[PDB]
Amino acid sequence: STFPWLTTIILFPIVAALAIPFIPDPTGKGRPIRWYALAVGLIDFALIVYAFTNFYDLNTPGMQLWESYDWIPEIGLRWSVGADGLSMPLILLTGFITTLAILAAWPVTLKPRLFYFLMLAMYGGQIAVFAVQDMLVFFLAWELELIPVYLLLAIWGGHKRQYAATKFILYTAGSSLFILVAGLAMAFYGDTVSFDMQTLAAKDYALGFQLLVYAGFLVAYGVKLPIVPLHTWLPDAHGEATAPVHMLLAGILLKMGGYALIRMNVDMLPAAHAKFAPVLVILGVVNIIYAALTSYAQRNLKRKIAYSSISHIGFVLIGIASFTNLGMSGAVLQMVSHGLIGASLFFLVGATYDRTHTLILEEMGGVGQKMKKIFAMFTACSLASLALPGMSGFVAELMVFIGFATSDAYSLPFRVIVVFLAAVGVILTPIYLLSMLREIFYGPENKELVEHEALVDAEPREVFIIACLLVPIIGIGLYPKLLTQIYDATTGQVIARAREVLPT
Amino acid sequence: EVDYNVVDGVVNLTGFVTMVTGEGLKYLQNGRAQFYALIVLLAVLGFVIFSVQ
Amino acid sequence: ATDFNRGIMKFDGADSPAMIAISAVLILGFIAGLIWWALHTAYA
Amino acid sequence: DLVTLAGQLNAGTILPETILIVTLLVVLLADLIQGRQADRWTPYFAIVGLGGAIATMIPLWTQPATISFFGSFISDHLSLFFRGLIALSALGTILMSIRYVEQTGSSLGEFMTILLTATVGGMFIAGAQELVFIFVALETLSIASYLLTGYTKRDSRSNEAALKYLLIGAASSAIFLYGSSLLYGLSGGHTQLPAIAQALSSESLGLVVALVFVIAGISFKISAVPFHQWTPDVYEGAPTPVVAFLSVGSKAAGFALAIRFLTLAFPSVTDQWQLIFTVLAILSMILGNVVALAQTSMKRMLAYSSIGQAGFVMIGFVVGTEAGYASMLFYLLVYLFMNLGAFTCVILFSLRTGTDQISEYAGLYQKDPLLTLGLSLCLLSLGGIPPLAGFFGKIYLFWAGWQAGAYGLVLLGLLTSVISIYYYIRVVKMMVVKEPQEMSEAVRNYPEVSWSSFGLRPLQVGLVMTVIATSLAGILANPLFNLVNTAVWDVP
Amino acid sequence: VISVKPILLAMTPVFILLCLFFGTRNGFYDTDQYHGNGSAH
Ligand SMILES: CCCCCCCCCCCCCCCC(=O)OC[C@H](CO[C@@H]1O[C@H](CS(=O)(=O)O)[C@@H](O)[C@H](O)[C@H]1O)OC(=O)CCCCCCCCCCCCCCC
Ligand SMILES: CCCCCCCCCCCCCCCC(=O)OC[C@H](CO[C@@H]1O[C@H](CS(=O)(=O)O)[C@@H](O)[C@H](O)[C@H]1O)OC(=O)CCCCCCCCCCCCCCC
Ligand SMILES: CCCCCCCCCCCCCCCC(=O)OC[C@H](COP(=O)(O)OC[C@@H](O)CO)OC(=O)CCCCCCCCCCCCCCC
Ligand SMILES: CCCCCCCCCCCCCCCC(=O)OC[C@H](COP(=O)(O)OC[C@@H](O)CO)OC(=O)CCCCCCCCCCCCCCC
Ligand SMILES: CCCCCCCCCCCCCCCC(=O)OC[C@H](COP(=O)(O)OC[C@@H](O)CO)OC(=O)CCCCCCCCCCCCCCC
Ligand SMILES: CCCCCCCCCCCCCCCC(=O)OC[C@H](COP(=O)(O)OC[C@@H](O)CO)OC(=O)CCCCCCCCCCCCCCC
Ligand SMILES: CCCCCCCCCCCCCCCC(=O)OC[C@H](COP(=O)(O)OC[C@@H](O)CO)OC(=O)CCCCCCCCCCCCCCC
Ligand SMILES: CC1=C(/C=C/C(C)=C/C=C/C(C)=C/C=C/C=C(C)/C=C/C=C(C)/C=C/C2=C(C)CCCC2(C)C)C(C)(C)CCC1
Ligand SMILES: CC1=C(C/C=C(\C)CCC[C@H](C)CCC[C@H](C)CCCC(C)C)C(=O)c2ccccc2C1=O
Repeated sequence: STFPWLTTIILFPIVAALAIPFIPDPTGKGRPIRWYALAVGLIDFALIVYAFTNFYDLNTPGMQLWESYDWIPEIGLRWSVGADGLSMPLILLTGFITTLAILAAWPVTLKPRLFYFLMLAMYGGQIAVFAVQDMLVFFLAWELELIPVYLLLAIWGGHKRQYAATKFILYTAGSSLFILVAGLAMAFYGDTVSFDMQTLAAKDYALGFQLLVYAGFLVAYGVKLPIVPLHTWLPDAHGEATAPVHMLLAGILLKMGGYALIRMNVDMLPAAHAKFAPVLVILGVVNIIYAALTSYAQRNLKRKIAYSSISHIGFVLIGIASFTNLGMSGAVLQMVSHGLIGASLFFLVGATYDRTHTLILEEMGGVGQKMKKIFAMFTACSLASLALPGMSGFVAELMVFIGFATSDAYSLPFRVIVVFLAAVGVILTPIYLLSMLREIFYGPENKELVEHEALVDAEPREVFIIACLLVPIIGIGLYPKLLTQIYDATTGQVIARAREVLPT
Repeated sequence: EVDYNVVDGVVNLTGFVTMVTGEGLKYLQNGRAQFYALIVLLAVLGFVIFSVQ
Repeated sequence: ATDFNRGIMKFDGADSPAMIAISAVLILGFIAGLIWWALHTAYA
Repeated sequence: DLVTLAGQLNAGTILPETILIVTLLVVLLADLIQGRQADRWTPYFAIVGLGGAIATMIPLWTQPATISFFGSFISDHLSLFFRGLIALSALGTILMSIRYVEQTGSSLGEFMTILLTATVGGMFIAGAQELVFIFVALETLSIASYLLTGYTKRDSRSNEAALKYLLIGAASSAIFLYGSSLLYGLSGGHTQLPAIAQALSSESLGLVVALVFVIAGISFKISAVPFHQWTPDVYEGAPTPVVAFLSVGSKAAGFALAIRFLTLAFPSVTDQWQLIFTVLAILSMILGNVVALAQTSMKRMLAYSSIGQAGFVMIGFVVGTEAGYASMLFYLLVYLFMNLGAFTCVILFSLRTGTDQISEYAGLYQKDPLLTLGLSLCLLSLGGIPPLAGFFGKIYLFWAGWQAGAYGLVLLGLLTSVISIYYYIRVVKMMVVKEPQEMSEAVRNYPEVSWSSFGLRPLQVGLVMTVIATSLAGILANPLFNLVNTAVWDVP
Repeated sequence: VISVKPILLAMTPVFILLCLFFGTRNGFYDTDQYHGNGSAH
């Protein structure tokens, strides 16, 4: 218990990435590089599992692993790490998703050195975001992921990727513009200039100042998390990409903006959270409605699944402002289920893109007459994505609906209107995913699609990744009490504080 | 069509007015030498004009 | 524009400004009215 | 000699400047006696002399602050830090100029004499309490920057830019000299600034007129917004090590002169020029980071980036807290290494290829990985990537600006940085993103991937040292903040 | 109540062991089977 674990887990890919430019002579395509990176990711996930199964307890509602390191006697940059209740499954999802994305990146030929170096650099930042417990080092870790994913989407993507990459880096800079201001504003109020996280939650502010701080938080969190006025970056970001970077794009990177959206805007200030809770609920409803109606008319194969990320994060945007213990506990499960569904679905889309070069739903008419494992895996992943109860998406939306049904201060009109609108939202959301599977596979055999390109049936390696990605969703949806006890005390303390602050 | 035109054109319009603002502000450097000293003397006079009033 | 109407979504008015302008202002008007109604209705 | 006159003269805080003068004399005598065949030990001897001048300041650091030459020179930790900054600029200028001058065609010793003269003038102007001493050192630096521009020997761009720079500098020097004579005439006749600032608490309009007429010639040297009309024409036609010295050494000299002169002269009218400095920074950052988006030349892009980044230092000079000048002292120390690496990579790319257009930058990932690696690792530090030291400087700058009470300045600085990252990332987009069969001509026939001809190894190891320094200053800056903060509390 | 640690510590070593065993399994990216460098472009 006296040994630093999370610091070495963060620093180990950053140290191990220096051996990627070394590389004694393979005389080939770069197979020792991926064979070293897969072993590094495997032992990092093993260290994460060994650190989770021993020292993390389920009794103390605070932070089990508390390690503080004085970096400088200056401003207040302090390496203080801490694992919470609703952040502990996030690191185990991060390591698992990044390990399977490293394992899924076999056909890399054009510059694999910089690819695996940026992969090992992003894997350090994806743990350094969730493991930090500061205000300035959190902004540093938020701006740490600015360059590598933008560089990967620049050096490879679909067509006209240069217009999308500059828009993505300028959108991320506009997101990071407000974080330093909103972090210094709450820190410069009164006294205790040091940037400890436990002291910033005990401070008292005025009403209009808290409204301005919550507005500066919500602007950046609406730029990051896609809502209907600020989601124009996401088709250009998540449509023009390849599979192993799209796994990390559609997995933990979207939940990073939702974890801080809970942790800051509920624990730091809940007084201004209740005044923007109907606005956030209505924005999530309009997000859920607009994503399906936009993705149904789209003809691109990848944007049709990229808008499902908006359609699934609208449920989190609804369940955040429910003011209920079950509604707060279901949001983390919905985020984990959406990440595990979207990473598998986008890896499958990037896998079937190599077998059929045209990304049009009209010419794809007879791709199911030769390969059957691909069609079976697509049907299984789609049925896991729509509404199925064996997977945990139905359990998560049921938790959201039950937590929103028994609420307060929204008695007669608001609950029934939001429930009736989310019901037609879940009417609308399987339509495009059904129409895509009806148009691509179900049909006659196209002669020109076989004459132009030749498709080969899938490997047993491609079965293994989907078999590893599908079983935790079924394990959570069959028994939802495994994820409940991890953050039950933390969500109970959060809802108790939010109901103590909220009057009447 | 609304999502492709209306909410998408605002960012492109801000980028376009930023680009033409940069163009119209780099058009000022003509290359005349004594016009630069005239601008310098105008700034020197305008500093006292703004600081007195 | 050109790569948006190739399947079963082909119509006559798709890129005309006079239809998409009134459709966009109707959508934004209902969005603003719903936000204003949910703000003035809840917590009461 | 007499011990009493030598004790009353106090000539002990002048030794590195006399070592540099002796080094200049030995270099000039070796150029006069031997000639052109002795161009292999003279810059190494000058580097040894600069190191011996920068190493003897350690006994001068642990010394009490005393005045010298009867209240003419003041020796503090700030003046020693500025002298070390100017010496580290000059040594990197020598390391980048050793191959460039002999590739140009002129003799190296005649350039190194004027370079050491400008270094001695910068070391003298890093103190500069006395008014006539300020004028003599400023005109010495001005004549040095005049004579270092026309070095290309009848190439049209440098001699066409040098006349415009001479006109603008002579106008600014006449304005500053009229303001200096006005400031001499406003007092009773004293020249020492503690003796001038005691009898200037009357709030006259002539004090404001003299302040504007002095700050015009000051802000010409700082090159803020109302006197930035020389640099986009100067920085393109001048040779690249000359402008590499002038982008950092003259700027730090102007900053030190502004800080020391305004502190020792006007501790009464600070709120009158605080609003002026906010207006200058607000206009300068906007004009630089909006104009620099449309330029297609790389050297003009770095020229306008210098104006866009010179306005961030003014935010630390607007405030009156003790942590404001520490931000400027840290940002200049980071910007020295950043501009040194960004100039060394441009010097290497212009010496190995020729012209240095932006669209020619495609196809650098396969020919020389070290050059594009150093250029990317330096431009990302110039942009503000949090593993690098420029972000660590900008966070302290914005923290001081939000602590003292300047919200709009920090907001405009963040907005201009977000705007400026689009053209800061453009050279990396041209370098590491462009595929094969896409690059322009004169890239496909790179003959000299190895360096073994006439001292290219110091030019390579200087870029390696700059890359290692800007990579290790970001995550390890614990003694640097203490060394900055121990030299800022002496300023009242 | 069902815990997560004894069901995770018994499922992670076979997960570590199967990764390399399925990494040596290939056959689609072997002879030619494709015309491209691996990315989309
Ligand atoms: C509400 C909070 C909002 C927070 C975010 C905003 C914070 C402030 C941002 C600062 C503004 C940046 C100005 C500089 C922009 C620029 O240089 O563009 C240059 C590029 C190049 O354009 C393209 O460039 C291509 C060539 S290339 O890529 O550059 O090589 C070319 O092919 C193509 O034609 C051309 O289009 O333009 C773009 O990529 C478009 C993205 C520009 C990003 C601007 C962000 C401002 C958003 C406003 C808020 C929107 C609100 C929506 C809801 C109403
Ligand atoms: C908890 C709820 C869980 C819900 C799970 C939902 C799964 C939905 C899967 C839907 C797949 C649709 C594929 C349709 C058939 C096809 O075209 O491919 C046919 C190919 C066969 O290949 C080929 O098939 C050919 C036969 S033919 O082409 O189909 O005629 C044959 O000729 C050839 O040799 C052979 O290579 O695929 C297979 O049949 C593999 C089996 C997939 C069927 C899954 C069975 C579902 C079991 C449920 C287990 C519940 C788990 C509970 C956990 C506690
Ligand atoms: C903490 C890291 C955060 C991410 C920052 C990284 C930004 C990306 C790097 C810039 C692009 C560099 C291209 C250089 C070009 C280069 O020199 O190598 C070029 C070299 C060429 O290899 P390839 O086999 O790709 O060559 C092309 C061939 O395929 C021929 O077609 O590629 C590599 O080996 C990449 C090595 C990584 C090189 C980057 C290392 C950066 C180390 C420092 C990282 C920061 C440390 C911060 C402090 C901790
Ligand atoms: C043509 C070549 C020209 C090269 C320059 C000539 C250098 C010759 C003399 C060295 C100057 C430094 C002497 C300090 C070296 C030293 O410390 O000496 C010791 C003594 C100073 O001692 P202090 O009184 O500081 O005592 C220190 C002790 O108390 C500590 O133990 O200096 C002298 O005796 C002064 C008289 C030297 C003669 C006058 C020299 C001063 C005028 C020189 C011109 C100055 C301006 C030069 C820059 C423009
Ligand atoms: C705070 C950081 C400060 C760091 C500064 C660095 C200080 C150390 C730098 C030393 C590296 C320089 C030598 C390496 C250079 C080196 O190793 O390469 C050897 C160098 C190059 O020779 P080549 O190989 O070109 O020789 C000609 C060939 O063609 C034949 O092989 O030749 C020299 O000997 C140059 C003369 C050096 C003369 C040294 C100075 C003589 C003593 C002067 C005493 C001065 C008293 C003070 C002034 C009054
Ligand atoms: C003395 C007080 C000041 C010291 C400050 C240090 C300045 C930096 C070092 C420069 C000294 C000179 C080096 C010249 C080098 C020299 O003259 O060449 C030595 C040699 C190159 O020449 P060779 O002897 O191979 O060539 C023989 C020839 O005849 C073949 O053509 O080694 C190189 O490959 C150097 C590679 C650059 C390596 C640069 C490393 C710099 C040290 C970095 C330490 C990093 C620590 C990182 C921690 C993470
Ligand atoms: C109609 C509805 C039907 C629903 C039925 C579904 C039941 C699902 C419930 C699951 C929760 C189980 C908790 C019981 C488990 C339990 O109570 O015992 C847990 C028990 C722990 O043993 P002890 O407590 O003795 O261990 C103490 C030590 O672990 C201390 O270090 O052993 C296990 O770890 C079993 C190994 C995991 C076995 C996993 C089985 C599934 C493996 C599947 C592998 C994938 C197959 C892929 C095929 C391609
Ligand atoms: C790591 C992780 C995790 C995990 C945990 C757990 C809990 C696990 C598991 C669990 C469990 C306890 C589960 C199991 C059971 C079940 C099963 C076993 C199932 C089955 C299935 C199968 C095997 C099938 C297959 C298929 C089909 C159905 C058809 C088509 C094809 C395929 C292949 C897809 C968590 C959550 C923390 C989160 C994060 C991450
Ligand atoms: C002159 C010469 C040398 C001698 C040069 C050696 C001694 C290297 C000189 C490097 C100097 C000493 C670096 C100085 C280091 C500074 C302290 C760095 C500080 C500045 C940074 C901020 C950049 C060679 O070693 C050589 C090797 C192979 C072919 C030709 C030659 C060759 O022509």
